[PDB]
Amino acid sequence: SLRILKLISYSRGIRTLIIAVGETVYTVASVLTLLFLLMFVFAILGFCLFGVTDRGDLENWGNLASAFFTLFSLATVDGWTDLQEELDKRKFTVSRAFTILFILLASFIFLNMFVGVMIMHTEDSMKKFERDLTLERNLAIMEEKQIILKRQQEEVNRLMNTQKSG
Amino acid sequence: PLSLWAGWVLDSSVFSKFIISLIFLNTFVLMVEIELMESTNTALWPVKLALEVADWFILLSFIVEILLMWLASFSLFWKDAWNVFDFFVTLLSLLPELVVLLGVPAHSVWLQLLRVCRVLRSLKLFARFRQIKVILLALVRALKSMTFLLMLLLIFFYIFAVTGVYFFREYSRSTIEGLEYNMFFSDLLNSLVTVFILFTLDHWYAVLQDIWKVPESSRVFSSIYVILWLLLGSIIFRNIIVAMMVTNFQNIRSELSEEMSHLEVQYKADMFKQQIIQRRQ
Amino acid sequence: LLGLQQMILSLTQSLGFETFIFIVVCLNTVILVAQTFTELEIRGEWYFMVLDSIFLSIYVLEAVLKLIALGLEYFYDPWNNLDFFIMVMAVLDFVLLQINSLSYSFYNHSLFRILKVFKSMRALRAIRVLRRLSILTSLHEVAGTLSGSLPSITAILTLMFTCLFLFSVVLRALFQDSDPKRFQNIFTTLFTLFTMLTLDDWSLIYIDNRAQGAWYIIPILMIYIVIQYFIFLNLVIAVLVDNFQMALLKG
Amino acid sequence: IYTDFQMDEREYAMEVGGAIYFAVFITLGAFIGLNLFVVVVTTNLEQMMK
Repeated sequence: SLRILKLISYSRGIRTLIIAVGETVYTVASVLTLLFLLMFVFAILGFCLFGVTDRGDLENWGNLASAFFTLFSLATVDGWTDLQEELDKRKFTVSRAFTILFILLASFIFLNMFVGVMIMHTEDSMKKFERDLTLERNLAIMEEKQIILKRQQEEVNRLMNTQKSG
Repeated sequence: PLSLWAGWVLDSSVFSKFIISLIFLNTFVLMVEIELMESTNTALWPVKLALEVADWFILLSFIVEILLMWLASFSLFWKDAWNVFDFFVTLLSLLPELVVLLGVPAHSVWLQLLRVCRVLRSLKLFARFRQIKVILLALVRALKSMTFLLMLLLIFFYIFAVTGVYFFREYSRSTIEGLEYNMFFSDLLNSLVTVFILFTLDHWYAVLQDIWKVPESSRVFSSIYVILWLLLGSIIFRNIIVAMMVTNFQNIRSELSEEMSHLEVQYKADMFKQQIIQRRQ
Repeated sequence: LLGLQQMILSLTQSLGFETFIFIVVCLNTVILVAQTFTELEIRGEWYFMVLDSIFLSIYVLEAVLKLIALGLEYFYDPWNNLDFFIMVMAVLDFVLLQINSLSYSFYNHSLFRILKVFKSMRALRAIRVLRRLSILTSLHEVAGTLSGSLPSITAILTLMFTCLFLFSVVLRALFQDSDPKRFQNIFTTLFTLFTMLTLDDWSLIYIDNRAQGAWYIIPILMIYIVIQYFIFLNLVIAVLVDNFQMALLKG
Repeated sequence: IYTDFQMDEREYAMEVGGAIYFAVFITLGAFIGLNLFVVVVTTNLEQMMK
């Protein structure tokens, strides 16, 4: 697959797309760091809420890797129904409120913020490129017009010189 | 006659009303007949047969429609715009009559594909509104702008799928009796299907828990690989496609605004030259 | 009692509609949100429907006043047309309960639930007529800018209806004698298509269709899913983003 | 939930009516909410670029 990636390393058109989308690396890294911080905050919160009491709910808010994976699933839409049915039997009524608050924070913030950020970044990156292309076409048009005007002036001067000398 | 008759029957509003009435009657009748073909109502059995034969009569109306089409430019119409696709669909809708007259359809009839083809042709030739055609023009120019993004999407799908074929190999190729997602990661086509499922992101939690039945080798490479693939691919591709879509809308509206601005400038110049002419007189 | 009655009705309608209607509708929605409330109905269930019938009588008095009022100008208002429909169904169910006897099924039937949802949309009307004051300008502007682009969203939802009907037709056609117990009729077929559009256990459908003998139906279903899902979300997201974006560009 | 309220009468009952009611309500509310969320986000990001 790395060899196939070296194959697709060609196609200067794809290269231009890569250049046009390459200025958002810092932005997506910043959003990824924010999302990682949110995972860390709710990871320690879910551990302190369900795994320290050690009365069940193991490998969902217990061990660190399984807890992180369950938090990622809860930040997405998948698995939330079965996770809720698993957690509501652990004698924790406010766990449902905490989980729906976590959903309405994490899922909405991550998805909508990412789509908005990328939408503005690509719109403003395409806008300047299209403006520059139209500007270069404009300079080409004015250069052609100036060349035509110079040729017409030279022809008029040559005609006047021939009329004067004849 | 011929082309003049075709122009007259296209211009007449009674013929257009009749053909659109027959079209939506046929679409409404079509899915009724598949509901019941038994002796639940012996009184409505002959009239249901008569309704199916009325559908055959709509097919005959399609043959006289292609006769009116022969009254047009004839050989020039064999290579044209979407009208030739409509002609091909009407031919494919005439085909089931032949394959039930001589084909003995106790086999793979494929009558349903031709039926849905004529249904979509009827649903498209329904005198589509202005508010349909403007967004359809936007969609087709959007798919014209879909030049390199789609090959980027399919090639990233290709590389990630062929990478993930031999990563959870010990999932399907294990001797665990109790498992139900083993079919997902077995074949290359199965790998394509399951990474497409991961791309749509449905029950990724349940998929991960079902792959967790593999002996956990400290999750150092495989689980992080599939999680990063699903997250990055889904968010990046959905995001770049929506960003290009809003960019298409932006440049469509920019072109419309600059056309209106040029029209207003031309109107200002026209009124200024009208004042110039009035003073010159 | 002609035009003189009409203008007297206009002035006294302004006065008594500001005074009487507000307080009685406030009491109506108070008793109705106490009525729904599926814990306190057993702490009651006898002081509830008597007040419900009393306030339905108040609402039919509102209907009688609106009928004796100016008329056609009232009928021009879609909300008042909804009021007329409300009161038609209210007098219908009231006389149906009043006549008693009858010959059909009762004791919390489907007709009773129809009357219950009629009471619910009556409660919705009470809520919508209490908000004559202080609807708040921020969400007023938000709702106006949201409702500005109505043709575009109607076009896109019409395209969904056409595409979903086509996909349901072709799936029902290809699914004959193919354990169709989940989609044996029109409603179940369209509901399975709705789940297909809303990403609910389509992986489960793939894995329990692999247990069947048909395999080529899975790529077709997959490609239909992805094209309809991509195309619709992208169309609506862009349409509403620009719909608020010219409002952003303005003041 | 669909299987939970399934088999009211096995043919139509309320299983058609209430289901299509809350299904169209769900799809309209979900689309409107997601659209409004991304609209507010892109609005405040346009404010940021301004």
